[PDB]
Amino acid sequence: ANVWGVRLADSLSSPTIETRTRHYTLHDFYSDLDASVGKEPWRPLRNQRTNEIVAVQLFRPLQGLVFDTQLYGFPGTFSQWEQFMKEKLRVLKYEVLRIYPISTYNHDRVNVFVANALVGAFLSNQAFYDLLPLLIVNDTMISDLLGTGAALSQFFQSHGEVLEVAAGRKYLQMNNYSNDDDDPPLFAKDLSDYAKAFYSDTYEVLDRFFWTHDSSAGVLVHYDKPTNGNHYILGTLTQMVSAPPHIINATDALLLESCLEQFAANVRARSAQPVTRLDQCYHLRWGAQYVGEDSLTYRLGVLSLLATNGYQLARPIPKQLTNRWLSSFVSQVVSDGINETPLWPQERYVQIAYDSPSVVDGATQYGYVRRNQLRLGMRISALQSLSDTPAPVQWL
Amino acid sequence: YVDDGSSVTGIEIISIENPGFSNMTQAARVGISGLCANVGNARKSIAIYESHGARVLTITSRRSPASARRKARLRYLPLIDPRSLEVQARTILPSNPVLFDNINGASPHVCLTMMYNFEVSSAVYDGDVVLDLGTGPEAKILELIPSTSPVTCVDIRPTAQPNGCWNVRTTFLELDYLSDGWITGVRGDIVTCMLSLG
Amino acid sequence: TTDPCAPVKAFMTLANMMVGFETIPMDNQIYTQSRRASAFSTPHTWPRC
Amino acid sequence: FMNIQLISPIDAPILRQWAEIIHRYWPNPSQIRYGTPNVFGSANLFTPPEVLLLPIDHQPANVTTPTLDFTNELTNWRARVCELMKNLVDNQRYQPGWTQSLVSSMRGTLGKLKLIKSMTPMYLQQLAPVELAVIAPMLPFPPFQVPYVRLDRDRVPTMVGVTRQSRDTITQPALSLSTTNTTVGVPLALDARAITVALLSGKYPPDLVTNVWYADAIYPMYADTEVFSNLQRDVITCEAVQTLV
Amino acid sequence: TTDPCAPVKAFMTLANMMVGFETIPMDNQIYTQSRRASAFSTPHTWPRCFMNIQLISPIDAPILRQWAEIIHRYWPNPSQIRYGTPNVFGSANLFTPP
Amino acid sequence: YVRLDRDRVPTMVGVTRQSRDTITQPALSLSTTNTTVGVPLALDARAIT
Amino acid sequence: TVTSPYAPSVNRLMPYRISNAERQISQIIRVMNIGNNATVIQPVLQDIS
Repeated sequence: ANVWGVRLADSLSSPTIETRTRHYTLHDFYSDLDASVGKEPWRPLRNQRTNEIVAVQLFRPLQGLVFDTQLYGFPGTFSQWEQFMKEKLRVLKYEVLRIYPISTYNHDRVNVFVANALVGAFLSNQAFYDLLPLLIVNDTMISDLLGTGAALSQFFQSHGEVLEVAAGRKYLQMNNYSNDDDDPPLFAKDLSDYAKAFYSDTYEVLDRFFWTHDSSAGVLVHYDKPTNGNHYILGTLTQMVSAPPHIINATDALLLESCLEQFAANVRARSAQPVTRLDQCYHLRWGAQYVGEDSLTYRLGVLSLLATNGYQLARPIPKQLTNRWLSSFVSQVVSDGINETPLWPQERYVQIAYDSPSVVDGATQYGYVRRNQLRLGMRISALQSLSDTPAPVQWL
Repeated sequence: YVDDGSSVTGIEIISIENPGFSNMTQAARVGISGLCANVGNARKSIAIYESHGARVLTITSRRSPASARRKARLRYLPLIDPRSLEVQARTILPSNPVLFDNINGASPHVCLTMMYNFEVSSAVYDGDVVLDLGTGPEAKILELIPSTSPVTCVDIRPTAQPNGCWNVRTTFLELDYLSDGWITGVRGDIVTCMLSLG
Repeated sequence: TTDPCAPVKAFMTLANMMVGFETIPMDNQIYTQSRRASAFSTPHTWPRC
Repeated sequence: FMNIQLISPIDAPILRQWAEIIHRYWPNPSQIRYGTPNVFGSANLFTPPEVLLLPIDHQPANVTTPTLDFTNELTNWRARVCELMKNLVDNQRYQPGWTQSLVSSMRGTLGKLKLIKSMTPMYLQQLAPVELAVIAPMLPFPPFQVPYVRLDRDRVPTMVGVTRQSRDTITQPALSLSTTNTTVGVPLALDARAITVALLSGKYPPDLVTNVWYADAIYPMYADTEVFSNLQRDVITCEAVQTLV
Repeated sequence: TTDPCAPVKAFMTLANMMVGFETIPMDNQIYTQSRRASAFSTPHTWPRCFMNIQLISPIDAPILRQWAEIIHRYWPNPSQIRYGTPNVFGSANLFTPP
Repeated sequence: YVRLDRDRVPTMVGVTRQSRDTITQPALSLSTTNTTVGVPLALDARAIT
Repeated sequence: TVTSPYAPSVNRLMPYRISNAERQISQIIRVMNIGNNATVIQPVLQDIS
């Protein structure tokens, strides 16, 4: 085993096969706009008790909702919001289709950042037409966007060999989200500016970028499979409450959601089916001096290392997270106790033990270092959970 | 998994446009014949539909190690005629591709055909002359024998397999094999009658 | 008046007069919604909106 | 106030609403580059060199011909204060106290004061941070900052304080710094109304181009040698204490 | 004029007038595009965006790319003409043919 | 005179007093102390135009 | 923008570079007497205004 809240014993596991991705093309970008009933970007979250739609998770083509909620004028209910979005995306689709004819459909890659910021500018009525000639990519995604100054600075900006975008609103809050204990938590991703991503070609440019600029809150990495090129994530100092005995700022909730996804994915691994990422974690990189010893950020960094090495939690994780279970887990992890695990976080590289079942150290190029010195006394298999049996059972 | 054409077994599809009643070019003909050489003796499903304001058709089929063995037996690939595909003026709505199409399952007459064909393929060794005694429902035998083995096949119907440009000798002829005075002209080492004597 | 760019001025007078009351998707950062309707005088300046 | 759930929406919906507006729509600090650490040094402690904390957001200017715009957090702040006051005059517990043709003119005054056309929130996010970054190296008292915390109670800076001697027998300054402080700081009292009028009533010159205005606003400033002379004063200040000890 | 670098000043004058409307890359973070054209008086200050035209993209700077290309194509060409005489009167020519 | 070619632009003109096969104090002449190739002069662009 | 020449030059002596530590020590000594003053402070903010 236990750190402060107990995790499961010896059987540790991890996914094995990683699928490879394909580039986002105009043939797919046309299809994402005219949202069919089978394929649509949004998928609805819902309350567990009342079984009502309270939140919406957004996907690939619209992920640039960085402005405030009153700028967009969204409806309150999900059934009206979905029809609103389906009605407006085709009006944008014809505007794309006039400038770029559909005869170019075969193997023409589009810029993902321009694709997100175009729908973010059109839904917010902020000067979209400059971004439209910059949609087709050439020579890389970022260097087409470094020199330019066409789009508005809220979407993206350049600092010289470093592209800074403003990632925003993975989730979207509906009208009847009343912060109930059965509501799904949103992890401070219904807010305007919870993080800022910093894209570049190599990591040596970004490491010199964070020598001049401050890393006060803490910076986060992917190190497995970056979305649109290798980058860092810098969290801000806004706060999601969501859990009445606790206050969790953005740079801790952003780490905690990614830790819980990997704790969930270490159970579902059956050594035959592939996943999209061998690990989901973040592993705090530079700000570890400014964060406190044995505080919430340090303890979630320890748990994020444990999830990467492949440990499993004792009590099971629900399929949909609830706001009461999340508060219980945070109150269980902020308790007293010592770290029984020989793993310890380090700024220089995230390490992997010798008998960890994860094969990501050979998969990616670097960032992951197979440390040979430290060894854990556990053997690999998945856990075995089962039903409830609500009557008390006789024991002998 | 996502596929890439690197696995031995798997699905593979094409998508070439077809504007109106156009005689298709040599490029599309080479492409369709390349699909028919890449996968052999499997079922091919097609679907013609206007995608993105343009008429396009797809050809869906499933490659196999037996067809990979078949592909090695030919020095040149043949060309298909476009006459079966130039006529179509309809709009076949497509569907998502699956790896295992038959959800009802295989019939016993197909499962017994596999039992015959596996014993034939285990019996035939490499570098041997064979002779097929009766085709059957398809020309499965060309995918059963190893690649260097020269074959010949008797029938009562004219065949539909392409003639010429093979890596080894083959002979496709029909003569109603119950007659006499024709085996003295032919030369082989092992006969195979499967589901034809009855 | 006989200038060909008169309807865009007659339109964008109203878009100047209601800024913040309701907004429209203009085409760049220079000739935005709040830029004065005098300066819309060439056919390239006519907005896509 | 630290837990919004203690305010019930049945009793105090307007206080619940104003607490939510504070906890969501309050501006967050940012950071901006300044100075040249090659020839000049970097005088700021408690922050890394070549960074300037400032309590609001900033966006770099994309155009040199500025024009009117409403899309920033300070105009959002003005809009939400005005809409809170509209809900307050639309309270059923409050509205029959007033008469007809007072509530209507109150709503009109608030809805117009939301849509007032002032350039000051644009200036404070586009041009005031780059002007502070221009001015700040050429100051005789170079900038001295502790971090701006937005709303976190457990990170609020109390007690900045210096030392000048070790205590009793102990030698390490890390061991003697706790009980030999001298707390530094004064409060300065401003005026709210003179700030509010400058927020609501700021305009530009009629045809300003920023790279032309800042070309001759800054060119007379950089013929002085006072900042270079302070760098010679500082070294004798540092040598004298070593000679003393 | 007999400047060794007249085309660089001819390019950077328009590059200084056109700031905030079009952007072009430079070599470092110090020498901004808005550095005035009177400073480009030596060969070691010539920008790479002027040395290679292909670093100026036509979508970020079309008019400034046209002004880069008109300089590289239609700037006047030097030549040489005979004068004086050899075999008598000598020739005071240094570093040129006499 | 060169146009547009960076690697052949002159930058400095000097006068050598000492011989070729000796190593003496480097006594650069006065003409090498200019920023340009020689003494600079100004010209009014108005009258040339 | 400013301009520095490019020519071989007579040597100059312009002592103006100090390390970071000397400037921080001078900063602490400058803070230590200016603390709790508010009458030297307010002219500084007045002049910056």
